[PDB]
Amino acid sequence: MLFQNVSIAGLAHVDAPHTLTSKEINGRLQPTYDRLGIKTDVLGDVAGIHARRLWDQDVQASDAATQAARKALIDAGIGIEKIGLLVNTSVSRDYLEPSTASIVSGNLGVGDHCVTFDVANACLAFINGMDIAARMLERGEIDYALVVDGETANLVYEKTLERMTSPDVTEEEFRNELAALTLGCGAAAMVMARTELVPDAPRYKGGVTRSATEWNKLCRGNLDRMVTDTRLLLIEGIKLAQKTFLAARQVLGWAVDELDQFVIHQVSRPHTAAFVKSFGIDPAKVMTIFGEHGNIGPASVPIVLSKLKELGRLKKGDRIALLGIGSGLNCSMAEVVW
Repeated sequence: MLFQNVSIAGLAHVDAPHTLTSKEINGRLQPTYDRLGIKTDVLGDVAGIHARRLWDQDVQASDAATQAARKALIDAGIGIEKIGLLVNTSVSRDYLEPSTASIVSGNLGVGDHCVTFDVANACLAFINGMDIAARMLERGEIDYALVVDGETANLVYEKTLERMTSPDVTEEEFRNELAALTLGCGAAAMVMARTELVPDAPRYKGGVTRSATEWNKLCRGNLDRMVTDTRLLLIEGIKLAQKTFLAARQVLGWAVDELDQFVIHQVSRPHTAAFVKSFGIDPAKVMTIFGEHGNIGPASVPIVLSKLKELGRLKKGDRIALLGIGSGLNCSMAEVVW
């Protein structure tokens, strides 16, 4: 059941404007590192993150999704009146109600037939949103869909860092906060379309998903508290991808000589290194922005895809694997043929 008539008509990303160096952060962490007896630069020497970006101070996730969406429409050569679905896939959301998709829609000026809603699924939701749009397109219900994703980590830095002023932070608690200090701001959007409307545009085949929801307790995250079992996340994350790669061999025909680029959600330099080594992947076919942008959640995959496009690194016929292991645990692997 792969998709037959779904293409990618437009794709864009926004880099958030302010650079926050890990150096600056480390100056605020220093007293806590000292009190805990730790001398390792965990951000820069172990996670491999030297910088991440931040939005202006009162920017909303919907503002960033909206900008990306306007650039993707330009890329696609169409106006908003053609869009019949807009799905927001972000972890960052403006409010409980209405949906972030509603706000982005209203900002852009969609017409009264456009269907909107948010989807949420940790760092895989952008792929989920693609698949949801692809089924509507494949069926003929609509001609073009937007999938949008703006992520803001500003508040995470403000709260997380302000917790450091505290004599009270334990090592277990600090170790979770360091993980929050790998997150970054950014946004992306993609216009998907029925293939016949955009001949020669990249084609979206769809993909495969496996899950291990028995492991849903391995992490828990709010703005107030993040708890994780990073040992088992790694161990069970990798077993889940093994299983999911086997599904993609069977359904997509994936094999290492067949894949031109891997566009992978990333959590840290050493995690991505372990993954690449465990699967015999050529690190040159794995673009990374983690060093300068951190982890932008579910936006990471389309931002990397968009950066490959804009560098001219994608050629007609290139087989591109989109993939991620998200908390849940879930793993999705999908293919684009450029």
